[PDB]
Amino acid sequence: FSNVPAGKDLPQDFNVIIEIPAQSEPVKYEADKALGLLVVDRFIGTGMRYPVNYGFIPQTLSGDGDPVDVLVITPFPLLAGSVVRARALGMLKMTDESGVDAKLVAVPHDKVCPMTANLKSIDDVPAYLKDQIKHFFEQYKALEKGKWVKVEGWDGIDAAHKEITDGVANFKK
Amino acid sequence: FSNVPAGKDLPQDFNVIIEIPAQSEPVKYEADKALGLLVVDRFIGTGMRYPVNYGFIPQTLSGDGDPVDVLVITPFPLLAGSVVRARALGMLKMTDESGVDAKLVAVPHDKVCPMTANLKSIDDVPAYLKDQIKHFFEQYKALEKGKWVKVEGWDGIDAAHKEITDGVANFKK
Amino acid sequence: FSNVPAGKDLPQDFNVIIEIPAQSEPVKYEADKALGLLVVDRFIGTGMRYPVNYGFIPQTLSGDGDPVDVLVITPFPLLAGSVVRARALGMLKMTDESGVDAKLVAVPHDKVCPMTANLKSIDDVPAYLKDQIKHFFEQYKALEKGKWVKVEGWDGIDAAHKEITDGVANFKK
Amino acid sequence: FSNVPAGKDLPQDFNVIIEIPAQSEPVKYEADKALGLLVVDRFIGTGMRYPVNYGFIPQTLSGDGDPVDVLVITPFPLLAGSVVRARALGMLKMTDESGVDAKLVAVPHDKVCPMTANLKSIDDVPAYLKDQIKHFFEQYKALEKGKWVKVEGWDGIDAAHKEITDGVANFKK
Amino acid sequence: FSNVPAGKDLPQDFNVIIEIPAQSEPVKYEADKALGLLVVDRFIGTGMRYPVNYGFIPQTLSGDGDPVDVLVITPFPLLAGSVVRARALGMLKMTDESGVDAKLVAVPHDKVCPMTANLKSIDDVPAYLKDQIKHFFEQYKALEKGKWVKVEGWDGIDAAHKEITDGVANFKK
Amino acid sequence: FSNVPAGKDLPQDFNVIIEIPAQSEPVKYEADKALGLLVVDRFIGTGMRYPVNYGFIPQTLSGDGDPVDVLVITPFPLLAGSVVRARALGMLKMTDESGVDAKLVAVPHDKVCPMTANLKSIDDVPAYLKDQIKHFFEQYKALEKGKWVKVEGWDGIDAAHKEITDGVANFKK
Ligand SMILES: c1ccc(NCc2cccnc2)cc1
Ligand SMILES: c1ccc(NCc2cccnc2)cc1
Ligand SMILES: c1ccc(NCc2cccnc2)cc1
Ligand SMILES: c1ccc(NCc2cccnc2)cc1
Ligand SMILES: c1ccc(NCc2cccnc2)cc1
Ligand SMILES: c1ccc(NCc2cccnc2)cc1
Ligand SMILES: c1ccc(NCc2cccnc2)cc1
Ligand SMILES: c1ccc(NCc2cccnc2)cc1
Ligand SMILES: c1ccc(NCc2cccnc2)cc1
Repeated sequence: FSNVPAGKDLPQDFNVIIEIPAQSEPVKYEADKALGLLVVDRFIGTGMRYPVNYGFIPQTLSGDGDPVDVLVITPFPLLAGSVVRARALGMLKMTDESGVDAKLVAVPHDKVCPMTANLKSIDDVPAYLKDQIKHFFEQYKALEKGKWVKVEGWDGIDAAHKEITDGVANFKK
Repeated sequence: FSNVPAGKDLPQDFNVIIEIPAQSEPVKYEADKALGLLVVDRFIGTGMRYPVNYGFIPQTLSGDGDPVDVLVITPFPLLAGSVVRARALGMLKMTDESGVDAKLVAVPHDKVCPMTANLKSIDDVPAYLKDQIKHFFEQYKALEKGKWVKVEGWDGIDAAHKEITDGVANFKK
Repeated sequence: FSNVPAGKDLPQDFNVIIEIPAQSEPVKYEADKALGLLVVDRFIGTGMRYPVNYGFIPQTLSGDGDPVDVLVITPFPLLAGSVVRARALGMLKMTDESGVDAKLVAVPHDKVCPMTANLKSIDDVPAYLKDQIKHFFEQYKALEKGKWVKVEGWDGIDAAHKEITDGVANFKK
Repeated sequence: FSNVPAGKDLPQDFNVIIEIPAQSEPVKYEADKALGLLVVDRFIGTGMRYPVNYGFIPQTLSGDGDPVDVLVITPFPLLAGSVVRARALGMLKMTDESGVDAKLVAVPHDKVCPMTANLKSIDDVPAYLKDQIKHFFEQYKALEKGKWVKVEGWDGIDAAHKEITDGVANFKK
Repeated sequence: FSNVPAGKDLPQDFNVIIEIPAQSEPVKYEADKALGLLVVDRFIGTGMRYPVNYGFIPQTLSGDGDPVDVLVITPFPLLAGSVVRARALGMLKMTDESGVDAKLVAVPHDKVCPMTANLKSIDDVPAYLKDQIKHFFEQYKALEKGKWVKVEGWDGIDAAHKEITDGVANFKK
Repeated sequence: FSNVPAGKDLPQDFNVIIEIPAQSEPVKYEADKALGLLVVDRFIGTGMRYPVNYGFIPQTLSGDGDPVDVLVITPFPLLAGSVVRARALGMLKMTDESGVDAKLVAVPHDKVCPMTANLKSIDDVPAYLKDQIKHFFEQYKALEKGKWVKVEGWDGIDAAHKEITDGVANFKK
């Protein structure tokens, strides 16, 4: 993982390593860059499943000390541990008991997934799905004692790119 | 459906027709007794899945006008539309925007499922699972506008049997 | 099957009994109304899978002697043998070695599937999917000796409703 | 179930109602002809799965009091509760604690499944699979206390047809 | 694989790399530490599936020349090739045609899987499952000519830890 | 990937790294040898699935600049990213808009998969399957604008081995 480039053309053309496929059984994996393996992190107490694929941009460091994380919408779930070339639609702003958290929302490169080319920004994402994603983050850790998540709202591509820009910078010191 | 007996020996030995398997994709089916078919009722807005199998006791009529409904815990999900001989462990008491709702909690007959014979009452059901079920009912209809569910708590086998007793009585007028 | 109503309000509000779920393994089932069971019709030589759910309107008789058939787009595949309340978006016009064939394109009632409410007519169906459906019909029977299918194009809701109207009429003699 | 014909042309052209798909999770279902539903019979103690589809010929009565049962080899598992038009390859002779048991081995009609047309008799069935089936019957009930199964060997199409012939006769009194 | 630590705190807190998920299709994989890939070892003649997840402790060498192997009980199967932080419940003692074989029985760290925290020792593992595991090992290689497995019985956490202790020692020469 | 040997005994005994399992959802992955990861290449416009497992021989370079690719027939799909020891049955000759393309057809080593040992050459592969594979290649890229594939026919083990021989040579310069 630690040698996969952050992107062909940052911040708009970036790579995402998938950790949790959309609709997978409710087990959270986290990539160990140090090992090149997915690690079983948690069996989700609520047993709720990610509504979209979940992963990270390698060679990034967000303020929380982990890589920039990303939700990638696709017509079929992606393989855990695989890498996909992606583009941003925006971000979901949240705060939990430890501080700010933001998850980017992305889709594959148009050449990879023509099915998603019509999605130009976060607002093109179907209402039911944005609502579903918001609900997921608000509730999935409900049975993890000591934890809480509050969703603040959505932001656009600019904000997503800033997040990418900074994470790439921080990672290099 | 309308000719399947409520039970071999009511209220302790009863039958459950399965409508929604544990962990099935988030689509709610409802049996049409008049037709002998499962009907697509709703695509669940939250996309949350039933943590246990869900069905009903045929030839019962609860106060809400539908048959007595039941959660049936099994080691592998049951086939939608199949029937299972069951025994009660208790009930989950709830109220929603339309009034009282109670869902029985059951397991298969010991001869059918030896794996569940150790469960004698609701208290033997693992904490994580009862918590998971409570959370599911509190949140699954969160994105159905106009709807709400509040979970009151659990009750034992006596209460479950009363519910069966009355539903069987009401159904016969 | 033979007692399930064609629809609550024909031709715009109709019922579809599902025979083949979207993306199911490549085995064609056909409902036997006389028996109330799905019959294994054919293992598809090309092994191609239906890109959308496939079924029929009960109590209809199309000119080809079978019920009016329908493709039903949903976010998760529907259960074979289940029934869904649907509305039409249009039709796919085709001809095969035996004559005209038309398949309606439908989605569930808005109350059943909010995810599809945005689809008002055939033109709202994503390009990639219409193309995918056209390709499927043109090729799926490619390895059935003696058979061929040619796709003529799409038509709108009016045409779909006429097809429903006539099939309902014919079925009653 | 009780109205599905035993066959279009007995004993060589017969119908099989599927109860347990090949490779399904290890739950035994049994069709209730009286109800027209599949009943959960047993969660298999060994958790072993049927290596081929398992069902019965309707309107037959074998000496053991149940319908003639049949293993149906197909390239993809069949839907539980569906019906398939079949032809026999032979039988597996067995005895258990209750007496003789014989399971026919069948494949779909050549027009249904071209993939199986090459199988003319039991000897054309791959060695590994016959061995696998024999092992399954010898071991699957190993953890059902009081039960045992001994496999005697295989027999051909004649024997299979006799079994069909008699079961059809007995069923009619 | 060869750089994943044996454990955070040996022998009680160790790591397991998963090779075969619970209930996966009957194909045996073996991790190639030299390559960092899972290798297709065998299609199991009996077609029996592992009842629990199966893997190994990296950087261990058992007396048989392979790493210490482990069965890891979880509520949903784990991803092949993933790593899980685990704790031992005991061991299953066996002998096959090549000599002693022992498989540890483990569960994830309590923080990873709260669902398993109630299991303190091998005796807390449900009877049906221990029986199922014993049966699996006794029979799964039944159709591998030249091979046999005899199960001797179970042992506790002490024995499991000794096995870990020695394998870690041997691996380092 | 780049360190996995081409084979134990080239050209007849070789290794195949699997990229796309038989019957997987229609997403094309390509191994990045430089990274040791599978990359999402394309969501297949036709949504057609590989009828057999698809992968490549590592440390080979075909004339088209990519490694020698191989279809591997197995009784259950193989894990993406896994490696299997294989033997050739022949090849499928094709041309597309960019030039010659040939895909080898292989099965696992007899010791790995006894189920396939009966297949000695391409002609032993069932007709329906060869036809299915030919159809797949002729049609799967039908909705990739600018692309086309024409299937020329099949060739035997000699031709397959030549392809292996040359790819191994080219890779080493
Ligand atoms: C949540 C996550 C993924 C999907 N996938 C459906 C989809 C995506 C893109 C284009 N066409 C169809 C749906 C909901
Ligand atoms: C929710 C619903 C069903 C299960 N099934 C697991 C189970 C049930 C009974 C006995 N042994 C294992 C688990 C959670
Ligand atoms: C719901 C009901 C019972 C259980 N039983 C716990 C359990 C542990 C290990 C194996 N199998 C089962 C779990 C969920
Ligand atoms: C073909 C058939 C069904 C789908 N389902 C995806 C879908 C449908 C409706 C609304 N949102 C997402 C996609 C392609
Ligand atoms: C068929 C019909 C509608 C769609 N809707 C596109 C879509 C994008 C993202 C999430 N969900 C759905 C896709 C296929
Ligand atoms: C056991 C049961 C079914 C199968 N199906 C594979 C198969 C069957 C017929 C023709 N071609 C391939 C294999 C083993
Ligand atoms: C049961 C019956 C027939 C077969 N047929 C063998 C086979 C080889 C390659 C592809 N498809 C089928 C296998 C199992
Ligand atoms: C065999 C292997 C795993 C399971 N998983 C069920 C389970 C495990 C732990 C806690 N709750 C439920 C069951 C049997
Ligand atoms: C296409 C690809 C794989 C299969 N697998 C079935 C099979 C293979 C070998 C031996 N026995 C049965 C069938 C068609």
